Amino acid sequence: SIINPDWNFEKMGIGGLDKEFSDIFRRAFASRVFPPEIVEQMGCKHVKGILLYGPPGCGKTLLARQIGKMLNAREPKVVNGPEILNKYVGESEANIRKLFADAEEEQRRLGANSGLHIIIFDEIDAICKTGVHDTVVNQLLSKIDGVEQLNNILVIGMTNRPDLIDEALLRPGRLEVKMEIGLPDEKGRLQILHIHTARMRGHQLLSADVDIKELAVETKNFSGAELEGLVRAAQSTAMNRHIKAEKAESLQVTRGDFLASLENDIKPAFGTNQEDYASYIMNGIIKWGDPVTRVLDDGELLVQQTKNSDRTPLVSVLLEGPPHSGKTALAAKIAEESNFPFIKICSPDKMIGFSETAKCQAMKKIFDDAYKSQLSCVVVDDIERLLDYVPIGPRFSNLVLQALLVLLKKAPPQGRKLLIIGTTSRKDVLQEMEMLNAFSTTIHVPNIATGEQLLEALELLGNFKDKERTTIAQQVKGKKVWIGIKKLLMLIEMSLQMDPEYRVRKFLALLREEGASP
Amino acid sequence: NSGLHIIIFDEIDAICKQRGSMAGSTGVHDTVVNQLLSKIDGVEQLNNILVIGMTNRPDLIDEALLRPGRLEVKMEIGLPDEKGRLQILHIHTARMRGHQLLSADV
Ligand SMILES: Nc1ncnc2c1ncn2[C@@H]1O[C@H](COP(=O)(O)OP(=O)(O)OP(=O)(O)O)[C@@H](O)[C@H]1O
Ligand SMILES: Nc1ncnc2c1ncn2[C@@H]1O[C@H](COP(=O)(O)OP(=O)(O)O)[C@@H](O)[C@H]1O
Ligand SMILES: [Mg+2]
Repeated sequence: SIINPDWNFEKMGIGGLDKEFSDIFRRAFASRVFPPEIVEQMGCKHVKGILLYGPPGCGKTLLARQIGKMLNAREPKVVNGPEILNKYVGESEANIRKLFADAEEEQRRLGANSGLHIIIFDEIDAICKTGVHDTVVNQLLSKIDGVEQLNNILVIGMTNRPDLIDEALLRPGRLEVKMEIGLPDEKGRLQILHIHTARMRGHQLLSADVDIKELAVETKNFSGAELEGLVRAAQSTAMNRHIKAEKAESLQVTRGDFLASLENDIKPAFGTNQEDYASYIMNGIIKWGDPVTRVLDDGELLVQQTKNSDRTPLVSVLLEGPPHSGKTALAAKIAEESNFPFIKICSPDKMIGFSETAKCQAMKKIFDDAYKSQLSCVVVDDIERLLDYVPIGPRFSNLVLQALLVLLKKAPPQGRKLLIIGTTSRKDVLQEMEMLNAFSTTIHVPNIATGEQLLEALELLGNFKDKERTTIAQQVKGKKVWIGIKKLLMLIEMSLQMDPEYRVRKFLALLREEGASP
Repeated sequence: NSGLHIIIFDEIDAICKQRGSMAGSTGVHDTVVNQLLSKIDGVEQLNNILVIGMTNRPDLIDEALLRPGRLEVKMEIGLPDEKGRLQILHIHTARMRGHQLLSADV
């Protein structure tokens, strides 16, 4: 044969990715497809060196098996790694020599024309770094260097620490090409769950009520091992329920078992989606007047502008208003309204006790991650706390300000897009630090400033009504009211705590005392 | 077929330490952990053995064993809250009341 461009691998039983194939197989075909003698005449070197790196559990071993099988090579030999490297040097000499001799004997016997041997290694980072490390690394390098001239060497290795491996191992002609395996993928997670549940359905024991789509949606960042453990826990809890009970003939696994196993037994690795919106928007968005609609309209218009256009891939916004006016929730709602693939919120609640350098690193990491997807939206709230500000002196951090000022006007890689939303409550400070000159536009969030709006909001929230509402309206009308939305909830809660008949008095007294003048 | 054999490794943190450096000549500590890891899980498959490892501080435990496939379902045993406390005090006082050695005042 001259070509094997068959790509049933994704549907063969392993998801993986559908991009590596092109590079891997184009290089393999270039190396080996052509007749050997012309290659000898041209004096080109066959590719020998592969390193699949990343966090464990992503399914690297299966990829290494598939590439070995699909490639027309001999059966694979593999070692955990430190095993070969015994404490005593000299073991790392005979032991290393025998592995290479295993293929040398066949290569000599069969001459130049011979098959490819695929030797798999794991945890190379452990050995690469007390004088045993250098000698072991040199002994390994000796064969691939060219002194031993082995032309049949497929060395697919694995590791988790790219910074604790000699770069000489990747010097041209040593490892050359590299790749890493990422998250289990939402659609890939769906596919793996489908494969496992199809193996289950092979006997139709699984109940029809169970669905794959919703389950895959719920579970976030569960490596294949984690999903298999979840399946095992589900089966175990179903068995427990059965034993605590003809029932055997009626054994069926229900969704509730899956939910209980997910909640109790299996610990996630990365799951956050159902925390952000639940926490930051805790009481929902309640319309109180006309000003609430303008902000949302402008947000949607800006989202549309950033979605489809060129010559302006980067757009920035700034929400400003008096304190206790509910700026974080509205920005979160604007972020949720669109359906961008990537959405993240950077707030100071998670960086207590940090120094400025750590905050810079965290912001940089979030932005770097946000640069990858096709288009994304980011939110920064309490800009005046990120750069800790004290009206005495005044004092603040220069490094964070410089990093933010640079990041706000740095275009993403070619062809991508990005949206940034920021929130603050002190515009004059930013105006003085020449930071308001970077944001493209601004949006003003006002407070309640009329008795009619106060009555409407109170009625929509409920609680006070009938004669209480009539008295409140009579008292408030013909006056000036200036109160933030977030303060109204606290005041109403406080006033509701008194005796049933002595409630309106406390609320009116509190409202009159506070609110001051605008 | 057959039954199961249960091996209880008390003070398991003594022999299974981190295989990082150990800064010591000879690799007895590393060799022991590697041999046990190979035996528990390896090319051959054993399905009639269960190991219960009890430790006082999980921090000083090698990473490999806690990984899935070697040792799973890890539990924590905390302090009794209110009812276990009464049960304990009854268990440890049953004898004296059996022989009438506790005054009615208590
Ligand atoms: N229409 C609304 N707009 C804003 N917030 C609302 C609205 N309706 C209800 N809320 C509630 O108001 C609270 C808004 O809190 P938020 O953190 O946004 O306040 P803030 O004044 O921006 O805060 P801070 O001054 O601490 O930066 C949330 O409980 C949200 O549920
Ligand atoms: N893409 C995938 N498709 C199906 N199963 C997978 C996939 N990725 C991981 N798994 C499951 O997760 C486990 C991966 O273990 P393995 O890759 O050997 O460990 P490591 O990733 O540390 O080398 C396997 O048991 C496999 O069933
Ligand atoms: Mg806020």
